[PDB]
Amino acid sequence: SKVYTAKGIRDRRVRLSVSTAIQFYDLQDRLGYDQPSKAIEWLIKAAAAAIDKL
Amino acid sequence: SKVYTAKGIRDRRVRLSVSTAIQFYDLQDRLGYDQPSKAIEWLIKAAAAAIDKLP
Repeated sequence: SKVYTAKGIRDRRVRLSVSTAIQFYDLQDRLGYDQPSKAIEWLIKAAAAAIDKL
Repeated sequence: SKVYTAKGIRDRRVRLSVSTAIQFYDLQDRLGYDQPSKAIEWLIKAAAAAIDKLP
């Protein structure tokens, strides 16, 4: 249930707010991914331009 | 930890893969947020252009 990160040990489970969970699951359905983790990974990839710009 | 949706009940807890967790927490750290949910909120706004292409 845990993972090493550069800033220390963290939980693999993250708790979404009600409002964010509603939006996230709507997106997971639209993307068609079976595992919610893959929709999170997709978001990280799709946000690359904003992430690059800090 | 349950959320109700038009499609039924879902869990507010999401289990990340090891690799996705490492990437996600690096982003959360770069953003400076202390709640993971706010980083996901940020991502949905930051990915808006791609989401809008989903047919």
